[PDB]
Order: sequence, then structure tokens, then C-alpha cells
Amino acid sequence: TGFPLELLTRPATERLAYFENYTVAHPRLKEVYEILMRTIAEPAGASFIFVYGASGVGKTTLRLRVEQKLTELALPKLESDRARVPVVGIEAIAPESRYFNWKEYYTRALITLEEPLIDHKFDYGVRGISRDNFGKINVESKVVAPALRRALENALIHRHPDVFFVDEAQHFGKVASGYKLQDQLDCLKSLANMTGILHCLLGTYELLTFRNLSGQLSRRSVDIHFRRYCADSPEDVQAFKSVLLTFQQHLPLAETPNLVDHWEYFYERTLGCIGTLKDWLKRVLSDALDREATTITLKDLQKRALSVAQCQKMFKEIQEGERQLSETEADVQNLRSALGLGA
Amino acid sequence: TGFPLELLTRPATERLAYFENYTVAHPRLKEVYEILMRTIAEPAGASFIFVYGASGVGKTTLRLRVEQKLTELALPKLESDRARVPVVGIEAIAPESRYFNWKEYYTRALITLEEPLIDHKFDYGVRGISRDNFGKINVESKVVAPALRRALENALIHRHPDVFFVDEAQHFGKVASGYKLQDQLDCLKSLANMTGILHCLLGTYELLTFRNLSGQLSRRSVDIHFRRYCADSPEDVQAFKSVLLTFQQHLPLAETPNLVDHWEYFYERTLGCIGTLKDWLKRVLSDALDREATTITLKDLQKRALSVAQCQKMFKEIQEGERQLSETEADVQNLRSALGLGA
Amino acid sequence: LVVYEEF
Amino acid sequence: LVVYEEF
DNA sequence: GCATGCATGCATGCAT
DNA sequence: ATGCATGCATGCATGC
Ligand SMILES: Nc1ncnc2c1ncn2[C@@H]1O[C@H](COP(=O)(O)OP(=O)(O)NP(=O)(O)O)[C@@H](O)[C@H]1O
Ligand SMILES: Nc1ncnc2c1ncn2[C@@H]1O[C@H](COP(=O)(O)OP(=O)(O)NP(=O)(O)O)[C@@H](O)[C@H]1O
Ligand SMILES: [Mg+2]
Ligand SMILES: [Mg+2]
Repeated sequence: TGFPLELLTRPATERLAYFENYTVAHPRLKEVYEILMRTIAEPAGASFIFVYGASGVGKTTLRLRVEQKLTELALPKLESDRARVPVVGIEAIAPESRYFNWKEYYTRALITLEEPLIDHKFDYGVRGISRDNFGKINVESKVVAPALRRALENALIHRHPDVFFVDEAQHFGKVASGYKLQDQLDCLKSLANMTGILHCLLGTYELLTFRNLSGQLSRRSVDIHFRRYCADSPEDVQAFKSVLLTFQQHLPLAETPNLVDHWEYFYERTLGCIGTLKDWLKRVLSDALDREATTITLKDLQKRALSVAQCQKMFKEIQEGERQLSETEADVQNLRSALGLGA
Repeated sequence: TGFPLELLTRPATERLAYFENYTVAHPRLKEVYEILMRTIAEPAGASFIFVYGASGVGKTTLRLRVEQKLTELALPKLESDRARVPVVGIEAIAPESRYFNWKEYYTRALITLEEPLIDHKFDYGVRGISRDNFGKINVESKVVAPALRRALENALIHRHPDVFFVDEAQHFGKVASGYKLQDQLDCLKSLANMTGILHCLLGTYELLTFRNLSGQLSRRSVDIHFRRYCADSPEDVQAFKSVLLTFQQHLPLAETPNLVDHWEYFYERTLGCIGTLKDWLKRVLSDALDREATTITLKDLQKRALSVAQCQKMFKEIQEGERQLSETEADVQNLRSALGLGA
Repeated sequence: LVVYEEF
Repeated sequence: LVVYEEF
């Protein structure tokens, strides 16, 4: 339907913020959102939700939208269940050392489970954990890691969040010895088991090494592939063109530039990742607003585009991820033959 | 036009200082500065920006000028809010041991964020970090690196500076044997993602090791190349000659020496980077001023020129960087052939 | 082409 | 040959 | 060079 | 017056 026409009289900051707040519900995002919401609603023994995708595919935006929707849904019964918290969302920390630091992870997990009203959770742990007469839940450095884990699991049991979000889960792969990866993820698996809290792990394709560590681990996990648009299929090309048309209609400008004809260039330098296209269009629109230009030119798009080397690197990573994530009926027939009679 | 004529009666120190403070806005620096400011104004999700410039290119002066301009821009706004710092820039510390130290990096970054209006923040949220009560921020040696990182992240998110400048960023590559090179940048990516502050990395061509480490890093980084003035193109040679002419007209002597006639020698001993040319001209101007010479002679220039052995290594490193940083239409076709893009 | 609702 | 300006 | 957990010795607050 | 008990600071010991 296009942007509101009254934004033209508004300053450039208003138009820029409006374009920032705009979002597109393209079919892959909608399908992944519905699948994730359904899986969250009934974990059914699953201890992990591996949501992974192309760099630029908009995974974090999905996490934010899911958190907002779950909070909105929980508010009517949050009016009665004071102690509960609907969603807990934290970001994994890339460690400066060779191995992931679980102590900092536990500290930040406890910090995220912070309520300014103390009466909801008066006591959090054994000692050295309570707040310092402030909303911030300060933790003494001398508190040992297993005690911190115990306090975190007790807090998780008391609060009982619907889902625990760990954004950029690929940071868990920082370790020294090769087979230590199984222990690295088994720690989180035991945490989820005792806490009885479904964990959703989001990250890029670097976490595809996290897929099939063990039979128990593969059983406990659910895979949600955030597919990026691929030109090989005309349906994806049509969806990409529709998204480009929507972005063209919704960008605040005196006249709407024809971004559809340049879909070839856009895909090339975005690899079908909608988030990258949105960021690129945001950059170009900011450039135009600074210039107070009447329209977007191809020169403007080229000026703030991604380098060919960067796009090649992302494409190589995406190709490796999709190859690792591909399934064919031949594999199914092989599995059935291994089990027995196959049809 | 040129230098003020009244400086001739002034002592040698004043003329030397006037030439030291003089700067030239040559076209390459103008383009790089425009691109840098346009990216800084609207990062649009870019966690990193990379500025690859040769030795003597002028990256540090560029940082000082953009810092000054951004501070001037944000000065009128500081009346409304006094807790905002426009720009913070720190130099990367070369490690004494084999590993880049992140504890000292975090400590220096936190020190650089000190403000006389300490009452506005009044707390960093971590034990062991406080004000010295007179003019300093003192950090305890018992404060662990994750605690320092948490304090720095809280300070950054409170202050929200427009850009975090890291000069001599190639020191991050000073790491032990192994694939820790990717982790060195992953930690910074995680920090910038949490604080939401664009990190600008400036360094020589040794920074190319960080260029395309991973798909995510390549996507969320912007590559800015500070090209030197090449000798293979007439436009670059003419710009170099114009810069030489400006320096000739702006150096305070009784009679302006003819330097454009020796442009080949200047290019030979500077490889086109005008920062080295300015430094060498400052040296020769001081040498002439110590004896009150009326003009610059070829012998004076030769007495302080860089050794050819030095310039051979300079050119080897410059060629190594420029070969990697180059792109042609063949790369675009190769990318699109790999893609589903028919063209 | 298909218009897409805000998400 | 152009007398460039100051930065 | 730093991290991190654990043990010990000393200071101090309380109770008899 | 004072003895006891606990909390904290520091060394240390191994690992990275
Ligand atoms: N569906 C969408 N519609 C509109 N804009 C989007 C959408 N998805 C992503 N974006 C834009 O892209 C930005 C980045 O999205 P994000 O979810 O961080 O992508 P990513 O590929 O997961 N990035 P990373 O943090 O490196 O994993 C958002 O903040 C929006 O500006
Ligand atoms: N545009 C300019 N105009 C005038 N002088 C300049 C200019 N650029 C550089 N210089 C001079 O050259 C010096 C060195 O520039 P700098 O920005 O430190 O280059 P660099 O290659 O980043 N140095 P480093 O990498 O530390 O060896 C400056 O301090 C000035 O004296
Ligand atoms: Mg993301
Ligand atoms: Mg320099």
C-alpha cells in the first residue's frame, strides 16, 4: 500500500526511522515463524531447537518477533501468575580465550532473569549472588561455576520460562580438543534436562557442526532451516521480486525508483538474504536523504553495495551449509533398506 | 596562494609548526573520508568497517579529522544530554607476549571512556572498577577479563558513542599458532553486537588477514581501501604532481623550490603515499631551516630520503596488499556463474 | 507480484 | 596541476 | 603472561 | 576480657 504520504513533510530522521521499523513477512520467514511458534508451544521432550540459516537471512529479527508475540500472549495470564517470565533471551559470548567461558554465560543468564521487583524471586542462590540494593543482580567473582549453575537452574525452575533463547549459538564451538564438542553441548543438554526448559539455539551455518554429535543428542534436537531464496527455482525468484517491489513501495521518497528491473544485481550482491537487502536499501535511502535526492539511482546502489569478495565468501559458506543440509529420497530409501524392506 | 608572507620574519619554530599543522585534501583522501563518514552516519547493521591503507597513507590523520568533525557535529546536541560521548578512539596495544591481550585492551578502552561528569554514570556495575576521586579511573588487578568486558559493554551501551576507533588494528593478528585468528575477530564482533557500536579498524595491509575470515564477518564488515597514487595512470600522477605543487607553495622559505621537476624522485622515495612525502618534506624543511637556507636543493632532499632497501620492502608489501584488494569483471562473472544468475 | 504485510 | 585546498 | 578453583592464615565480631 | 568461629584476602598450583 506504500508509505504514509505525510512523511514527506517530516524531516529525514523520521523517514529513516520509519523505513527502519518496516518489516516484510515474506513466505519463508512466515513459514519458519509458524514452525518455531508451534515447536515452542509444545516442546514434547525436545531439548533443543536448532534454527540456522544464511548470513543475512534475518534470524535475530525472528527471535525478537517471537519474544514479543510470546510476551503479548502471556500478559493476560501474567496478570495472575506474577512469578512467571514468558521468554528469556540472551546472546552467546565469543570468548577471548581458546575455549568458551561457561562462568560468564551463567552470570549473563542470571542477569537476564532480572526483575526489579524483588518479591517475585527473593533468593536466587546460596551466597554471593543476591542484588546489591539495586535492580542489577551483581555476582561476586569468587562464586564457583558449579554453584552458579545450580543457582541458575533453581531460578529457571522457579520462573519456568516458556523458551530460552541463545542467539549466535555458533560461539559454543570455541574449544581446544576435537571431541570436547560433545561435552560442550552436553552441558547445555543436561541444563535443559534438569531445568525442563526448551532451548532454542540460533546462529549461522557454523553451528551445522552441532547437528549430529550423538544419537541421544540428535533425538533431543529439532531442526528449523531458515531457507534463503535461491534463483534456481522460479518461485523463489518471484518471491524475491515481490519483496523488492514491497521495499520499493515502502521507502519514503518523492518518487518510487524502479527496483524491480535491477533484481539481478540485487540478488547477486545479496545472495537472496532478505536482511542484507534490507540493510543495503536502508544504506542507499540514508545516502539519498542526506543528498535530499528525488529518486534512487543505480549509481547510489553501487556506491554502498557489498564487495564481490565478501559476497563470494558468503556464497561459499551458504553452499557448504546447504550441501550439509540437503536431503534426497535416495537417503530415505537407503535408511529404509538398512532398517529392512524399503518402499 | 601559499603560506602567509609574515611568517618569514617569524622565528624558525613558528614556521616549522605552521608547516607541521598544514594538511592537503588530496582527492584520494577526500573520497575515502566521504565514504567513511557516509558509512559512519548510517552503519545499518554493519558491525565492522575496515580501512586498509599502506604505510604512509594517512590513516591516523584521517581518524583524527573524522573524530574532530564528529565531535563538532555532536557539540550542539550535548546541551540536551550530557551523558553522551560522540566518538571514542584508542590504539591497539602490541602484545609483549605472543598473544594479543584482551584484558589490557578492555582496560585501556574503559580508561578512554572516562568523563569528568562521573556523576551521570556513577556506577559501572562491576566490583573493582571505580573513580580515583580526583582525575582517574582505577581498575583492580583482581578484576577478571570477563568482568572487564561486561563493564566495558555496560559503559558503551550507556554512552552509545557513534563509532569506536581502533588504530593499528593489525595488532589483533599477533596471536599464537592455530586458527585463533578467526576467534580474535569473533570476540570483537560479539562485543560490537552487544553494545551496538560500530567498530572502525585502521591498519596496514597486514589487516588483510581479517578481511574474509567467515561469512558473517564478511557480511557485517565494510571494506574501505585507501589507495596510494599509482604511477600507471595519468590521473594519479597528475594528482601527485598537484600535491607536490601545493607543498611547494605552502612550505615557508624565502623562495619556493621547484619540486614538480623532481616528481619522479619523490615518487621513487615515497611510492605515492602523500603522508610519507609530507613527512620527508617536513624533515628537509627543518634541515634547511636550521641553517636558514633560502631554498631546498636536491642534495638536501637526498640527505634525508628513505633508503632504497626500505622502499623495496614497502613496495613488496604494497603490491601484496593491492593484489588481494583488487577486483575485475571476471570476479563478478565467476560469482554469477556459480550462482543461479544466468548472466 | 505479492504485497507483504508488516511483520 | 591544481592548487588543492586544505583539509 | 593471565584464569580459575582451592586451601590456609589472619582479622574481627560475637558470646560467655 | 577473652576465646572461638567465620568471612575475607592472598598465595598457590595447575592449566591455558
Ligand atoms: N524479514 C525481514 N524484514 C525486514 N527486514 C529484515 C528482515 N529480516 C532481517 N531484516 C533486517 O536485517 C537486519 C538484520 O537481521 P538479523 O536477524 O540480525 O540477520 P542475520 O543474518 O541473522 N544477522 P547475524 O546477527 O550476523 O546472524 C534486521 O535488523 C532488519 O533491519
Ligand atoms: N593529508 C595529509 N596532509 C598533510 N600531512 C599529512 C597528510 N596525511 C598524512 N600526513 C602526515 O604524515 C604523517 C603520518 O600519517 P599517518 O596518518 O600516521 O600515516 P600511517 O601510514 O597511518 N602511519 P603508521 O601506519 O603508524 O606508520 C601525519 O602525522 C602527517 O604529518
Ligand atoms: Mg542475525
Ligand atoms: Mg599509521
